[PDB]
Amino acid sequence: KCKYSFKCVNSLKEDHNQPLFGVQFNWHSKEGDPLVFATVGSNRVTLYECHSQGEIRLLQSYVDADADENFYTCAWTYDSNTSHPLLAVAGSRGIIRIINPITMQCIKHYVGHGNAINELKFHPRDPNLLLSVSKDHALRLWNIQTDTLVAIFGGVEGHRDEVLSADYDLLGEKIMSCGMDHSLKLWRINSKRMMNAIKESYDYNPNKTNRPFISQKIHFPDFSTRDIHRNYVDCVRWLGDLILSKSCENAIVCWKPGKMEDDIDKIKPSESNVTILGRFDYSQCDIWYMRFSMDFWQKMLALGNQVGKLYVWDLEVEDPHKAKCTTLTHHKCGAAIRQTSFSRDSSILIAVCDDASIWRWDRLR
Ligand SMILES: COc1ccc(CCN2CCC(Nc3nc4ccccc4n3Cc3ccc(F)cc3)CC2)cc1
Repeated sequence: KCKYSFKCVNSLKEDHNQPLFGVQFNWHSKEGDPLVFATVGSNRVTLYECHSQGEIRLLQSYVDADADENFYTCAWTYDSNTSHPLLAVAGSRGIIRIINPITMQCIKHYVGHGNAINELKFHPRDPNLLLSVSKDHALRLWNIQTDTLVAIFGGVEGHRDEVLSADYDLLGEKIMSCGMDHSLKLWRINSKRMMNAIKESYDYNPNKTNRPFISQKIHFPDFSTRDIHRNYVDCVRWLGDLILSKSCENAIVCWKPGKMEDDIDKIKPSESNVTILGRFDYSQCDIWYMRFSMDFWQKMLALGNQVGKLYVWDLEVEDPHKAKCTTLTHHKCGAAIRQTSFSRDSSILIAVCDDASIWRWDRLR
């Protein structure tokens, strides 16, 4: 048996009855402050608090003025200067909105992607750098302090189809992206070119020059493979220097570029080998856009499937690809679980569903 046990303590359904596509705990809150997570779906962004006796306390909602916006994803950050939390959301309109979670009002917004945005990620060491991933086949790195587009990752050897997912490594030196073209691509952002681009993006003063700020066009990833999956890749995360990624073949694959002994930071762009370490098998999760998540210290891996089962794997264990997961089911939870989120201390796991239901699972302590 997996050593991580959870009990379902609460559930609720949102009034709009549309699929909830994203859920994110805020990992930037004080160990003293209450645990807060956001859900997104329809034209709605909703905040909830977790409290004693399994309560899920509704805090506040944001409804977009555009009735036909469809939010797919959200990401937390904080303002460098005020230390106050900020929430980025985006979806089918390709517009990035920054919401003030205290007032739940839109502060500013970025247009630019020519199509839907499927994922948002904030740099783990610079909270002002937001990465967006788009159906126009590109990734974009924004500086939301100076409202500038730093770089566009796409072109000659960028993705050939819609990009679905991306993730920064531990320190934010590199990005792995993936999408409908079956490929996984690595983009290093600690190169001198990207370092200078990031620095220039901070020095940009509009009321001090008339020349617009030109984004760096990054056309060549630092590594690319289509040898991991045989179909689209709808989720990728770094596991240390290893990569976890999934397609619609009912497995998360753990792999790394190069040969097994090869250091990630010496992989050249022309590297043709990958090493598959193993896979996490499951069933009934072969529909498009089902995301997996890990806890802060990457001791646990969670994936929901299309009939409401929630798998949790212990990542600390020997022979982890052959170990049985914990399967969490509730007889009232039958809809597809789109994304899950662990609280900062791994005490809570929240799942959100295609029928607008939210499920709260508490780790037995
Ligand atoms: C917020 O800051 C932090 C700081 C640290 C961390 C932990 C990173 N973690 C990353 C994974 C590490 N395992 C690990 N590397 C390996 C390298 C080669 C071969 C096997 C390896 N295996 C074992 C393994 C392989 C596959 C698998 F599916 C499970 C285990 C162990 C360390 C998280 C957040």
